[PDB]
Amino acid sequence: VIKPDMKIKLRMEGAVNGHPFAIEGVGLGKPFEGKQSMDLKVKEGGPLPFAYDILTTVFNRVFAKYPENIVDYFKQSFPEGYSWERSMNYEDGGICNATNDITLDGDCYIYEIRFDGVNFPANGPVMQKRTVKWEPSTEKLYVRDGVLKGDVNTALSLEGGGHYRCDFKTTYKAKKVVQLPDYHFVDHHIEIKSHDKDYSNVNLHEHAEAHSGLPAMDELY
Amino acid sequence: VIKPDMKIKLRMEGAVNGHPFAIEGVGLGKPFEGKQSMDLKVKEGGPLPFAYDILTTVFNRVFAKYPENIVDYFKQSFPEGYSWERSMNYEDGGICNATNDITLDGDCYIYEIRFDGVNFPANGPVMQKRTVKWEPSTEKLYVRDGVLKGDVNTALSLEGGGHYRCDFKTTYKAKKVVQLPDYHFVDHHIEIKSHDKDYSNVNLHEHAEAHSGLPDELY
Amino acid sequence: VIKPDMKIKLRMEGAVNGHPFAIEGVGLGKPFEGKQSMDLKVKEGGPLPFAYDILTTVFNRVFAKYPENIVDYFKQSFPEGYSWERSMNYEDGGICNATNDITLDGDCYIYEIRFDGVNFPANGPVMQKRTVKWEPSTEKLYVRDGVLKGDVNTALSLEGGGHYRCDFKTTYKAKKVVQLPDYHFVDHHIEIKSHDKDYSNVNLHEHAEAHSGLP
Amino acid sequence: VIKPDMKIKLRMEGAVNGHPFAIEGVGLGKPFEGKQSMDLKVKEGGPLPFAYDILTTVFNRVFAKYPENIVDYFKQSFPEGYSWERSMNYEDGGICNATNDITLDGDCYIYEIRFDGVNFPANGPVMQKRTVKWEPSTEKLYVRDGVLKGDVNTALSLEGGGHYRCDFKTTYKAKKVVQLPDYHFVDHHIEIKSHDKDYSNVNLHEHAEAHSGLP
Repeated sequence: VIKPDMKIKLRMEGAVNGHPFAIEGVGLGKPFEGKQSMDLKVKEGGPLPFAYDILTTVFNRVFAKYPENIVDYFKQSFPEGYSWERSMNYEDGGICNATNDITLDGDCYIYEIRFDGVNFPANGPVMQKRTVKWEPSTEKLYVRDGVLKGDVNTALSLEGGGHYRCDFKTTYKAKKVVQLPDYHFVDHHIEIKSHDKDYSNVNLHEHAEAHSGLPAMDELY
Repeated sequence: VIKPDMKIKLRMEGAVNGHPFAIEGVGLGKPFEGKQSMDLKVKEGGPLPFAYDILTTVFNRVFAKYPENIVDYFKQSFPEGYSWERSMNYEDGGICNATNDITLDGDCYIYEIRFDGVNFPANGPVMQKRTVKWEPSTEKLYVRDGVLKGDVNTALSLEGGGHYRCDFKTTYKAKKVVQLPDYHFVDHHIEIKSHDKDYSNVNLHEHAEAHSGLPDELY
Repeated sequence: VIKPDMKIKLRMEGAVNGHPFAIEGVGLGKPFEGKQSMDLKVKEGGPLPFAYDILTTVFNRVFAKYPENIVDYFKQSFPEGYSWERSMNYEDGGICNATNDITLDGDCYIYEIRFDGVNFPANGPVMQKRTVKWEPSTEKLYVRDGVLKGDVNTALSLEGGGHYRCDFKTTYKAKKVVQLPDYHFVDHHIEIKSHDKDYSNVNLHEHAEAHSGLP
Repeated sequence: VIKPDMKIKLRMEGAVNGHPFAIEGVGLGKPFEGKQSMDLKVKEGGPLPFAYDILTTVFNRVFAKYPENIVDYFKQSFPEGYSWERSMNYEDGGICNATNDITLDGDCYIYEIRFDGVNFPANGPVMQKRTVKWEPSTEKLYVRDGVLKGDVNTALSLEGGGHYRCDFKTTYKAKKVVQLPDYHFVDHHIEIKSHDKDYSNVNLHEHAEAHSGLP
């Protein structure tokens, strides 16, 4: 169903602490290698008054390299696709709720995304854009009530040292009856390679791999 | 600026588990008695596939009886108004973020409300309409970083008995420099007096009073 | 069962951020007025290098004024008694777990308390003793899993102004089966009325009345 | 001058939901391979009425293979040692507070451990011991105000399928000023390899290596 090279087109509508914005984007990736890149740009609400890193992870776990021994919940959902919902709980009390509907049209994944962040205080690193980058992460994926769940705790590196902690709790809902996997991990590394002054344009890359944890195939042969 | 009798008008757009809906409403209340009434009507996404009670609390702190000794942050905020944000943390992980921008036009308040709930599981009492009502609450209101915040932990009663807990953390942002108050409380009681089968029409009542905690002079 | 005037005797053992201490205390109160006072003294590990207010709340719903319309779970559990467990999660990451075993010996309540706090940062207001007092609170009490639970989220006022909030999760387990109440609330006001510089002696008061909220 | 093979001696005192217990243990491991095993016997409060898996993780991140590019905080803290504090919050409300004071005596690590768990409900999988094993994990270690921190959120596989989640919040405090490392991870795998009916005897294994995540 899925070629080695596919395209991405998306649109995100949302608000942060009550001020609306919208962002559209187009990009490419390869699902069997867990790598993807995209070009995003603010089309409403610009220039955005919050740190851009708050959106990076909301911008499709199909771009995760899955080994044969682990069941792929994502590539198994197509051509029908899947949707996901997520609430990102920040350390300072800022909460971001997100939704993404993923569909397939030939070689392009289409995302309908909604984003709502609240209770970010004026002095925090989000309202004042003091974030640098998300550090690499490790997601825990488990089955609960027939649905695939994703748990991550991670942080954002700040200018001048330190980390800003966030708790991810994702629910993955495939649109068709699919084979569920066992408890496993997905490692993540998200990166904005290039952007402009006000982040009206962003170059975003993400590499992701799935694994079982501490077990290797390295038998020197 | 504020009559003892005022009117309410508002429209809410939002989504629950990714399924959009919209609701508009109009009503009246008494700001100095902490009581208000509303009639709410669904306009999109109906019939709603989730328990209605999660929107009741999103549907104004000006309807709170404030004693002279406690500074009222809300009535001070008018005629220019205030906005507020809130996260509602449900005990099983469903989280609802809500937004409300308030203005006043003559004698009526207009609310621009946004509501977004996620990670509500299929088997829970929100997706399966297993809630009965909100219990009365007591909100803790405090100042942090120049704005008034409101914290309340409360619960929802279920059919077969029991309670479903939710944590509210509200940020009130007044648009006009205002006098901040001391640590205080607001007692709450929300009720839906009448609704229809699919909850496509709802009558909502709320009574609220402010106090300073444990303090009759027969005179 | 409970006379209008009784006294309290207690001992608390515990540690905060890994450093042990012990405290005993004696005091009295009136259960039908929800008021009680006690005199506590540090007996081990003193002087305590953490804010004293984090232990205050841990040293007995028996001192709560209950109206006829609300079931009193505590005075009804006596003379057999009850135990309780609680976790206190502070906004900055410090967690305090405590237990209190309540017994009655004639006219006195005897407390066997355990208290354990961890993950308090050096610069926070507990390690730098930056608390003034607990603000008055309102506890929400409900039955869950056949047992009565009490939830409170309150805060501690700080010196330079501001509040440090805490999440309370209490479990009340009567030692003998007692008739359960419905959802209701209890308002609390606790205060250290007199103490010495190192808090080796503390006079602590608590006033409490029970209600069913706004009609 | 700390060898590839070391010995472990350990004692734990604590309580769960108010009922006291004690456990002693002896074991061995290789800190440069991230492998260790130990034998643990109950000494007080036995037979334990709660799931044993909640204590396994309290039973020393010196047993982690650290690559050269990552700073070892733990092997640098010896021979003076270090201490750690931790909270463990389970999704159903049971919370466990623990402390470990680590010591070195020749070639043996000595643990002084305190453990306190509260609010574990009767029907939950801990009081009815329906836990099977901890799933493998990955801990996030970062510095926050001059101290090394460890964050890991996991679950416990339940018997009959499903997972019971826990959030770990550890504070690592070396008793000697040491070089702090940058953001990095430690992968874990713990197994109760042998045990008794009521768990009066347990042989416990842990494998651990540190890494910097995906490139």
